[PDB]
Amino acid sequence: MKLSKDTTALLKNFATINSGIMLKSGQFIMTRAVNGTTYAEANISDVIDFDVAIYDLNGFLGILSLVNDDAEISQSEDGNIKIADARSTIFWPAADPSTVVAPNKPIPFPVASAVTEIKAEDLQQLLRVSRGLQIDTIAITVKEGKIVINGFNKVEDSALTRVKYSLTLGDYDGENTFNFIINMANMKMQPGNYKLLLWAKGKQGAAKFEGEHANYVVALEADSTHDF
Amino acid sequence: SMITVNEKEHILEQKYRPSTIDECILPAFDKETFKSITSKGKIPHIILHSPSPGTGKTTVAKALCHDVNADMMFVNGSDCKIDFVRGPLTNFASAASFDGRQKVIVIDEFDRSGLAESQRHLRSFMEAYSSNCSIIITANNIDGIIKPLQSRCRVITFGQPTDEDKIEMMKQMIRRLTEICKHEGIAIADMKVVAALVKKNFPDFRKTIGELDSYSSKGVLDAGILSLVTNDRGAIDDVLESLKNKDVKQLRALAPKYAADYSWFVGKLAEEIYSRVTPQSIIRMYEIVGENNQYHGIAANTELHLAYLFIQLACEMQWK
Amino acid sequence: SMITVNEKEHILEQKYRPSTIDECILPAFDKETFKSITSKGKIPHIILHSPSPGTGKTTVAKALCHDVNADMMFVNGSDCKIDFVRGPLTNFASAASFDGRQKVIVIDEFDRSGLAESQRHLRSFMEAYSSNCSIIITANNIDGIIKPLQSRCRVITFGQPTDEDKIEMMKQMIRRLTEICKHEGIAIADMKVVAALVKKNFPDFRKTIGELDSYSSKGVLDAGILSLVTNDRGAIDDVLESLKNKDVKQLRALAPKYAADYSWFVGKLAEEIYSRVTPQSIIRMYEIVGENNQYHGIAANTELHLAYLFIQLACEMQWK
Amino acid sequence: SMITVNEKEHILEQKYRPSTIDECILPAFDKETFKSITSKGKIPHIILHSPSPGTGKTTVAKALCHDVNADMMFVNGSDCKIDFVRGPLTNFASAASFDGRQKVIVIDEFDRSGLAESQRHLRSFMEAYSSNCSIIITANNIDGIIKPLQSRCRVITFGQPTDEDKIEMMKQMIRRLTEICKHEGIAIADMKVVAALVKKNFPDFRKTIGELDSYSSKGVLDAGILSLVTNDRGAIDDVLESLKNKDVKQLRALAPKYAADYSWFVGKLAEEIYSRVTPQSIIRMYEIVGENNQYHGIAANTELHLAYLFIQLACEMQWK
Amino acid sequence: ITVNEKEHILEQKYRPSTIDECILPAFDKETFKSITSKGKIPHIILHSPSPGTGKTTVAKALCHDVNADMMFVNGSDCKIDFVRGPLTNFASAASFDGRQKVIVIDEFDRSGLAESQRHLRSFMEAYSSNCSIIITANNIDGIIKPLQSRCRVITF
Amino acid sequence: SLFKDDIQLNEHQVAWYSKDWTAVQSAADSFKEKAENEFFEIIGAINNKTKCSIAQKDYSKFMVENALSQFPECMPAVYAMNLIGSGLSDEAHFNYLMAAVPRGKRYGKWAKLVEDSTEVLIIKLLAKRYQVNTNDAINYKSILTKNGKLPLVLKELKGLVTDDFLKEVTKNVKEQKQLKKLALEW
DNA sequence: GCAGACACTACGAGTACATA
DNA sequence: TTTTTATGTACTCGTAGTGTCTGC
Ligand SMILES: Nc1ncnc2c1ncn2[C@@H]1O[C@H](COP(=O)(O)OP(=O)(O)O)[C@@H](O)[C@H]1O
Ligand SMILES: [Mg+2]
Ligand SMILES: [Mg+2]
Ligand SMILES: [Mg+2]
Ligand SMILES: [Mg+2]
Repeated sequence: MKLSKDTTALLKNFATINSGIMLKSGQFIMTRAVNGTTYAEANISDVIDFDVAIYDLNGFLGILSLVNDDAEISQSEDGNIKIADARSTIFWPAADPSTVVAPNKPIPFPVASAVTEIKAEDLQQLLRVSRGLQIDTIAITVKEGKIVINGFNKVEDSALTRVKYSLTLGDYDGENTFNFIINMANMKMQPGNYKLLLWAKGKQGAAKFEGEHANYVVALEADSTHDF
Repeated sequence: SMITVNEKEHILEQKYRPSTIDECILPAFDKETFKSITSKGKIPHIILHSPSPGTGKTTVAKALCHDVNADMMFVNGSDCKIDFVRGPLTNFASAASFDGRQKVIVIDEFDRSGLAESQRHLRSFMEAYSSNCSIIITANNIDGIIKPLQSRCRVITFGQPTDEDKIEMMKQMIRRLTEICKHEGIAIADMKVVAALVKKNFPDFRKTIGELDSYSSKGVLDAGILSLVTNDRGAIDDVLESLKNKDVKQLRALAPKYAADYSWFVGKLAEEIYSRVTPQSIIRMYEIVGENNQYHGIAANTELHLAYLFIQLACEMQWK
Repeated sequence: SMITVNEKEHILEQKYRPSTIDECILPAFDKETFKSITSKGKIPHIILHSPSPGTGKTTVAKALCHDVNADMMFVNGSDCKIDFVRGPLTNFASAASFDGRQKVIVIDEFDRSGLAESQRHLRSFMEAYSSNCSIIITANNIDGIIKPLQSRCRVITFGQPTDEDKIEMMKQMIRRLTEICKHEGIAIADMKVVAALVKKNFPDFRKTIGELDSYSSKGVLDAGILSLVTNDRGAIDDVLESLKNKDVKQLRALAPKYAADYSWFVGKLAEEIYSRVTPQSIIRMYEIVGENNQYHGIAANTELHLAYLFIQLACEMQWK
Repeated sequence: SMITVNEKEHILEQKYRPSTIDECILPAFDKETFKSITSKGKIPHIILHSPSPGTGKTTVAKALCHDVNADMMFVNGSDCKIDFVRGPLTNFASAASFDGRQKVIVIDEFDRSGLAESQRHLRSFMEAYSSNCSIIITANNIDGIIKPLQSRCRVITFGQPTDEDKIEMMKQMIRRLTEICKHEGIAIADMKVVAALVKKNFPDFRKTIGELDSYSSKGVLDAGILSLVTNDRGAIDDVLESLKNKDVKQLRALAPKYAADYSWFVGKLAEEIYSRVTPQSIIRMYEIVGENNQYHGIAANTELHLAYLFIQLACEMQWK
Repeated sequence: ITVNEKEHILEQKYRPSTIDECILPAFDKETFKSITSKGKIPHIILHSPSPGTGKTTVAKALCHDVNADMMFVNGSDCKIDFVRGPLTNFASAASFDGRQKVIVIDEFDRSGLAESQRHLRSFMEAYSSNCSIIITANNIDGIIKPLQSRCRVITF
Repeated sequence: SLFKDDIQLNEHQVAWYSKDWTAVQSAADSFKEKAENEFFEIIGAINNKTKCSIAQKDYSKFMVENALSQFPECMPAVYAMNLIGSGLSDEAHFNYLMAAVPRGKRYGKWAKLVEDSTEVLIIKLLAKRYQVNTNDAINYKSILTKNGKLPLVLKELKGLVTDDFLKEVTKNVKEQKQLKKLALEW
């Protein structure tokens, strides 16, 4: 099998979720944070022709950056990984799929509860600002029938009170009150526009980011509030 | 059957580790106190400490989370340094369990000295996240848990059963072993050997199983295997007789014979002289053997140091 | 009612954490010293230290803030490093208040060692920023707070109540426990039980409530549960009783029982004999046990070497 | 041969280290208990401890892995500090053995005091990786292995053969030596010298070979070499004569002579004074030598501690 | 007779070059020649205890007479991490000249050395082909048994 | 210094407001002030037979043990706690001493040796050079000083005084005075 | 293309612990 | 009127020096 700068790209991303990854034969890759805070899944170009466990995902993505695009990835006769570049050959380990934290099946979202979208451009403006503004916690609520995001700094106001930042996401059509609170630490997804499906049942709830390329599902936090 | 098998493993004291809280062999009040919890449906903070290993702590930690359907994160205590708490443990605890499950962090074997600072950072953490998430701690030695942490936890103390519980718990293990035998294909010719395994290393139910593993070499426990478990390799009659007669040439000769396992022989001696000698000579024989035992292993020539015990006895010991 | 319930949490010693400064059970002078502060309206620099856990330190901090309608930053002491003090702590102090609200910074559990630099750094932060905000510090061991800070701060020591403050404070808590039983739906059949919990744990109100949780398993506090709370600790009683009686058959039998963790048992022995024996017998018990401890691990048979300790004690130790 | 030769080395007690578990000279039940394992085809956790060196532990560790076709990692215990476990040992154990082999980590000579904390981190590790991977430990002194680790392991104890095994095992070694001779070109004129080597330093099969190396100086073992091996001294006459005469300058001089094997010299002394001294001086010489023997190996300067024995004797020993 | 012509202390510049120059008793000289005969050295412990007998000299000699590539180290200086870093950097290394590597440790019967001595148990075995160790002692018992097992113990 | 009306701000305000953390650093460092060690309160409790005040505190079995070693009258019970000290409760160790050391008094001064650290140098530099230990290094100094004046030996060896070696001998600028002294009168 | 900015490494100082 | 033993190991903090990724 052969991996493309497009997919080597989508993986450096799943490295910010789990240091390792489980990939089974196919066009589809999933991973989940060890502590279950984040779940990613995607369908890909390059085709995955054998199963394997990768303990180091980000360091092997580092070693595949040193060969040519034409390089042929195969299971090694000796069961590890052989990367054959044209003039060269590299040997990288496999761990057993016990020490890498795989989800079982590709967790399907429920019927959503509310839905909005976000433009690629406006994701940039959030992440990039959070650093400066020290926005470590954000909240999706409604304002004037129009859903806004809100940045806060949780250490400064533990209460999510002085809202340091806000971005209006689109019109809110239905009728419900909600404050969903997401830890900036779980936002691991790559940039671009996402359809946003969030769901809540009492002390239940979750937020799915549906991208063009891969899907992302992020846990809410416990002070999150709503009637649904 | 009623027993759990992990079937993903061969090591047998780990193949049979209990799935639920009912399977665990526990003192009366300790079981009751756990069933109670599994009821309330939410788990408080809990410390489970041995200090004798293999009493079920790390099993019950995993158990409780199962019986409550916890959303659980298991952690090696010694891997649990401070920045671990800060990043992953804190992410986990701040995460909304979205299917409405108790979040529980099991920190196994947390009693290392080095982890003090991590445990300190933890003291304000367990308070901030107490609504969402709770912590179960396992330790061999409590004093390695800073006091402020024992305040915050229900401290349950394993392996100190009452005289009544010991007897009952053992009886429960003999049955539990028997049912393992049925499962593994080991056949029991004499039951006395299953009982003797349980009694021999009691407090610890792990080595109690892995002792059954290694005495099953031949696939049967017969009254022969019983000899090794209880092991008395003994005929001490030759020494006892020479001590009565207060001679040396004979004692001096027997010393190099028992130089082999001194630890065992000293036992079989204290055992059989205790009955055969006078009451105030009993208080002495312990002073005499007890001292000889202490300094063994400092003693250069074991054979000689054994002779010195024989002379010491023949002189002061008295009986008919 | 008069009681606070957090209702967002199930862990019950945290469901009932007091809201104001009145709700708290504190010694006379201290409680007043606290009202007096919330009167003059602005909060001075305070350090609150137990060292017994759960005396109200971190609660009394959160309260002073509620009672001043203060703008508060609650920080984990172990998280407060040099860059925090330079960072979001200065960010906070220097940024402006149009609410006319005392700006208070609660540094909870600040007693760690490596924070020496964060501490020297704060003691200066205080001189430059003192007039914007104020700082309340929670600690268990004060010694973990650099001396230059104890200087600039009002230092109030919880946990060491007068003899009358012991008597009233417990009354106040017996009352408080009963009230929690009203809400949680626990029935009190015998009250001597609620007094037992409080006397037994006294300096520490956190375990004091927790123990209310674990003993409500059935849903009533009755004359039988009295027997459990009150019932007399240590299980070294069997050996201590056999040593008084100076017999052997019994001691000889107990030896193989504690052969398991010798290191722990020798501790619990030195601990509990020290009180139960005469002064010049104290100097000997250390010689006797201290030696037995040295040579453990040289000793071949641990069980026997433990017996030799028992005999040695029964003879020389005397007491009533 | 039937014998293994490493051929990459010259040091001969290491050229001949047994390849398989059948080659090893082991007590009846210990062999059986290993053949049993090599059958099940998977290895449990195992501790192999001497404390007499060169009984076959470190050989059997390597053996078992061979007879099972393990995928093995060998490690110096003292190099085995905590961050080693964390990085390499943990990488190894988490690695899928892809050809379907048992993974086994042999931690040789793990009984250092300093490694306690590493062994503690290990207690939760051996449980997490138990399906894939197992640990074999070698130690000279068990007490240097924390109890929770002995719980997790099958603890097999070397060098305490039964009266029966000793005899068998020796017979096996005399054959094993003979076959080494054939191989090295040493010729045996008298067999009595091969038997005497084995008996002389028995428990220890290493110095037993390296004694064969150094008595082969002349390339034949004749009844002359037999003299040196069985030799010892027997010439204790110089000391016995100086003790009768009750002088010092001479005794003080002889001490450094016998400082070499103290364990032997103390034997030959108790043996030959027992006949040459009065009956109530016999009871004392044992007290005197018996004590001197106990504390040897605590004693800093062996030479001096030997002098202190001579003086002690010359004074109290009275005889003709 | 050997002279080391850059040295200022008698006993250090007249130290015997060969296993011959040394003044020893009978089975001593035989047993030493018998050893250098085999051209590779085993592990060895040498002890007097009556000092100034040539312990430390006979070691540097046995090395010489085998054309051994010899690293001399004082015992007092042989700490745990000395062993780890250099002495391992030494015995791990192959030699160009293909000689036997040998490590003399003079007076290893000191005190703190105790934990080091335990490191060697599994070291002296792990490079047992490359190199071997010669240990000097005034008092033997100050050398832990598991070393006495690995070593041939000659007594002067 | 312009503007000439600045309500002189304290050392700290200047630092913090301007944000140069090295000023903040000299400022904080100002509170360094490090001593503590109430050890003598425990020790004096054991001498003068008073109220314990312990286990709440940090006890050094070694401090105590050693402090008491100053007085020959204690030795029997300091010694006792030596052979037997390891494996006694930090508390047990304190209970023993209290039940052991009978009288009470002590004034401060502990015993230390005289170090001609000229002479300490010469000995460690022989010990290093020849890979021999200290007692022999001694014999060395004597037969050099006696014969060969050892200026030569001091002359050839001076080359390595490596300043790190100096870190082993004494602790201060007296060290930098030696650096010169061995480089001198040979 | 560089220079600037961010992130990750390593060493030094401090601290605490256990065995001799 | 006081005042710090030796040897090994582990965790955390702080800073400074190294890198790579990025922006005129
Ligand atoms: N057997 C000997 N023959 C000749 N010189 C000797 C002998 N033993 C010791 N010496 C003298 O002692 C010096 C070194 O002694 P050394 O081997 O260090 O003794 P030790 O090992 O007992 O310390 C040598 O320079 C040598 O001249
Ligand atoms: Mg466990
Ligand atoms: Mg608190
Ligand atoms: Mg070995
Ligand atoms: Mg020398």
